[PDB]
Amino acid sequence: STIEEQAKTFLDKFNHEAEDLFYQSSLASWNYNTNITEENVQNMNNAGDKWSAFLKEQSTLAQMYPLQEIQNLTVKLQLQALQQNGSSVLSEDKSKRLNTILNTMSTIYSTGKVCNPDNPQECLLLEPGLNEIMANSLDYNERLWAWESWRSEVGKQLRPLYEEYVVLKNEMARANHYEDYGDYWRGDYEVNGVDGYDYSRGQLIEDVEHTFEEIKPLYEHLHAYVRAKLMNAYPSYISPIGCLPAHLLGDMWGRFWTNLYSLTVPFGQKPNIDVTDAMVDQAWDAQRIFKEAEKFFVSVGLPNMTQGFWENSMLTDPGNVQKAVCHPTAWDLGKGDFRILMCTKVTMDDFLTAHHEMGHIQYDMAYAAQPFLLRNGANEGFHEAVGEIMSLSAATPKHLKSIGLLSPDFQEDNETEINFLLKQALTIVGTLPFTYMLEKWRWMVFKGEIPKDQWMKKWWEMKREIVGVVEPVPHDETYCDPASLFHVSNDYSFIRYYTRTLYQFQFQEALCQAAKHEGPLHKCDISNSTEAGQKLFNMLRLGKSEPWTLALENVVGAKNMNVRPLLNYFEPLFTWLKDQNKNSFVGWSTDWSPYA
Amino acid sequence: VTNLCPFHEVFNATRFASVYAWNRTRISNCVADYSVLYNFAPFFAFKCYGVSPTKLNDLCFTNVYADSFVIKGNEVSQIAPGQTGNIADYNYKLPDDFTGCVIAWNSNKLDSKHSGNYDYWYRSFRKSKLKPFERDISTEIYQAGNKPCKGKGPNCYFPLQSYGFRPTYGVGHQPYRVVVLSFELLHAPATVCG
Ligand SMILES: *[C@@H]1O[C@H](CO)[C@@H](O[C@@H]2O[C@H](CO)[C@@H](O[C@@H]3O[C@H](CO[C@H]4O[C@H](CO)[C@@H](O)[C@H](O)[C@@H]4O)[C@@H](O)[C@H](O[C@H]4O[C@H](CO)[C@@H](O)[C@H](O)[C@@H]4O)[C@@H]3O)[C@H](O)[C@H]2NC(C)=O)[C@H](O)[C@H]1NC(C)=O
Ligand SMILES: *[C@@H]1O[C@H](CO)[C@@H](O[C@@H]2O[C@H](CO)[C@@H](O[C@@H]3O[C@H](CO)[C@@H](O)[C@H](O)[C@@H]3O)[C@H](O)[C@H]2NC(C)=O)[C@H](O)[C@H]1NC(C)=O
Ligand SMILES: *[C@@H]1O[C@H](CO)[C@@H](O[C@@H]2O[C@H](CO)[C@@H](O)[C@H](O)[C@H]2NC(C)=O)[C@H](O)[C@H]1NC(C)=O
Ligand SMILES: *[C@@H]1O[C@H](CO)[C@@H](O[C@@H]2O[C@H](CO)[C@@H](O)[C@H](O)[C@H]2NC(C)=O)[C@H](O)[C@H]1NC(C)=O
Ligand SMILES: *[C@@H]1O[C@H](CO)[C@@H](O)[C@H](O)[C@H]1NC(C)=O
Ligand SMILES: *[C@@H]1O[C@H](CO)[C@@H](O)[C@H](O)[C@H]1NC(C)=O
Repeated sequence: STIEEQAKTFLDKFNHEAEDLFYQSSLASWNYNTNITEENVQNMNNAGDKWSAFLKEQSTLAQMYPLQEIQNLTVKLQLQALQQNGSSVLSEDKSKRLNTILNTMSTIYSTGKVCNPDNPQECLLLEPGLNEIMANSLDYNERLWAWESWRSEVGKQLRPLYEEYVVLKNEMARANHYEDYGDYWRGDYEVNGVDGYDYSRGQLIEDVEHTFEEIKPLYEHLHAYVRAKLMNAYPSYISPIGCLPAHLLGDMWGRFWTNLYSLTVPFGQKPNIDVTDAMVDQAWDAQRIFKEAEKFFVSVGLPNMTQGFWENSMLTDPGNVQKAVCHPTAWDLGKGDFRILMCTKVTMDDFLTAHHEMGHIQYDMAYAAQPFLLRNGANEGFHEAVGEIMSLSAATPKHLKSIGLLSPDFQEDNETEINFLLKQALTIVGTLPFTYMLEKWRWMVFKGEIPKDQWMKKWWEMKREIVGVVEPVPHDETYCDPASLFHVSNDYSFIRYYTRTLYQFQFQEALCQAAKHEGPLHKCDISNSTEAGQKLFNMLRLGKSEPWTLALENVVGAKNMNVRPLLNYFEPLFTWLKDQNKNSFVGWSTDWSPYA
Repeated sequence: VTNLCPFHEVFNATRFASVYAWNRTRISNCVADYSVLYNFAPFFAFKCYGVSPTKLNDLCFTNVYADSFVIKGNEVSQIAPGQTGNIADYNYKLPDDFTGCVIAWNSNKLDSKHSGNYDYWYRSFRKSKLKPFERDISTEIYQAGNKPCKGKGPNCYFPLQSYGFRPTYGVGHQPYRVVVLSFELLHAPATVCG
């Protein structure tokens, strides 16, 4: 007979109704994504509207308990989540206008296509075309034309939409009794009302700044080496002491450097590593692929799947009659069920993605005995990182030798190890600085320090200042360069990638230390060790109850992030690049421009 | 001699009753039945904490009690001597020193509907704890606030929810089958033997 008891009973009813409706929505989404029919989209919309209306109803009901006299710290978390999700705040007309703008931006930009110049016969979409354009095709003029087509005429007539959207979202953030929308994003990382491992919104910026300051020299040396290697390919557009152009990073959107692996790797005489040819000769199919992937998690001690997921969770493409857009994702069906959707082809990358999805589903099954608004990761990046680590620690040559596909005649050469480390470090070090730059600019714009007529100018200025990559052709303020990103168009949170990349090396270092492996960090395996599995299981079943600081300290003996495990991982390539660095240039200047 | 009495209607009885009001069945004064107890319907559990049933037919007890219902497939551990949590302490309480056999087995194929089995209610809000071997059929709107009921709303809730079932569910949350065996005795013959 108390306010907390009343709140607990309310949560008891919530943790049944929400379960039912979320299961409905998950079934509808799974059926739509495995089977594309108009009536399937109809029931999708019906389920979405039902879920939105239900959340609105309970957010309206939440006024019974004032959010000031609750002490259990779990009911408080549940009620705060209820107040955060499902509460309509702004006026109906303003909300409708904002939602209309959001709907009219992303879908139209996705469906936008550019035709063959002076030839309307061919009009390639986003999925084909540019993927091969930013590939082995070395036509500088064609790549520049594609970049101009994908940037100029869309940023023009997309700029006003985002210019109104930022103001509308600032109005929404102010209406939600909050500070700037940057504060609203940082809110997810903020947890308070606890002793010892307390956090807030005024520490993440400083942590990011410190990590970037610590990591700068490694990226400096790596991109200097990349520029030195690339000088030979196109010695007509890059100054020796200038800046790199935008459209020669191997991808129009950047964010990844895996494409440039081809004409950058040293010691091409040493063969690479791949088992694709041997797989078909040994008669490997999708079922055996998934069984082999699951065998590792079985051996480490974690529970394996049941007569559910295996019978369900279609893994083979059923031709074109039941064609479906298949991006491998882990499905949380709900009410004691888990599924995986993925088109399967016999390739190393597909095997790696299968490992990633298996880790995702294993984690999601690991945490299940919690209320509805508690089943998630402590931070946004944990959910992806806990699978990224498992995917990473399976392509090691020791793991391949344990598997047995690789012939023993393969030689453990230091050159081969250097090449593998370079291949990994390309993507790993490329993904960080651009992400930090984009986040810094988006936070600066949302807070407010520059006007719209200087927005793009300041964009390009700080892009050259930090990233060191200059646009090949100067851009006016009518365009919107950041708007090209899909996640920018969908205004999804972007710091997740940086956080997970920072956390994964902490996890790997701690787990390898637990396994007590001797040698270089990359040659570390957990095939037979069980203490690492127990240490990870100590956290995988927690949920959102314990804060991220407490969980991370309990796992790795550290209350926050630190780049030192990453530096230790990259020490060998760091030494090799330091040895190679004898006829290169240190640092870069923004004085040079591609347009003279 | 030349006669006996089976449990033919204990199973194969089609319609069951929810845990809302667990029904009670009883037999007496005729030959018992234990030979065909475990020759079909592979049981998920067979824990007989009262007396080992290997020689159950050797001894007898008058007026045995037989019960059956469908609740879940994972919370079977709730039905045990001295354990609480939703069902165990609010719908069907178990005596502390009771002696009997608890049998639970899975019949997901039979008792699931592909369009949604939404016709098996259960209670999770009762005023107080329950006494050993106590049932109830009461239907009153639950209240936990200063104001009276006068309908539903803030701090006004229905005392009943539903067991929505879907065949695509995983193991553990599917509707299993639960049967409970019990017996008593006073000055009388034991009335059920073999
Ligand atoms: C409170 O409210 C907030 C927002 O209102 C909720 O946050 C949302 O949470 C969901 C999931 O919990 C987020 O969904 C995620 O979307 C990502 C974006 O992917 C896009 O691109 C793919 C194609 O690659 C599309 O298929 C997809 O539809 C998106 O358009 C996904 O990448 C995420 O998937 C990740 O996890 C799966 C496994 O689950 C992995 O296999 C994937 O590889 C990937 O790592 C995910 O689906 C959603 O974006 C969030 N909203 C926002 C605005 O960010 C909270 O969940 C809610 N609180 C609750 C419900 O308690
Ligand atoms: C804050 O609220 C939480 C949520 O209820 C409280 O946790 C609860 O603590 C009790 C006390 O142990 C738990 O009861 C026990 O449950 C187990 C079954 O899990 C049962 O076998 C035991 O006999 C006992 O009844 C209860 O389960 C637990 N609830 C949850 C959701 O974990 C917590 O105590 C509260 N803290 C304060 C300071 O109010
Ligand atoms: C994909 O979806 C379509 C329609 O959304 C399904 O087609 C229906 O299937 C049911 C199943 O018996 C039939 O009763 C309907 O008559 C079908 N309608 C049409 C228009 O074909 C189809 O079965 C789904 N695919 C799979 C593999 O189940
Ligand atoms: C972990 O244990 C498994 C089996 O317990 C090891 O798998 C064996 O690996 C050797 C490698 O030479 C093979 O010859 C065996 O055939 C494998 N076992 C089976 C049953 O096929 C695995 O190698 C161990 N992990 C590590 C890192 O050594
Ligand atoms: C893993 O799968 C095997 C089947 O080969 C099963 O016997 C075992 O019980 C599973 N692991 C767990 C923890 O249930
Ligand atoms: C009921 O008994 C008949 C034979 O009398 C048998 O064929 C059937 O399978 C039984 N049903 C169940 C649910 O055991």
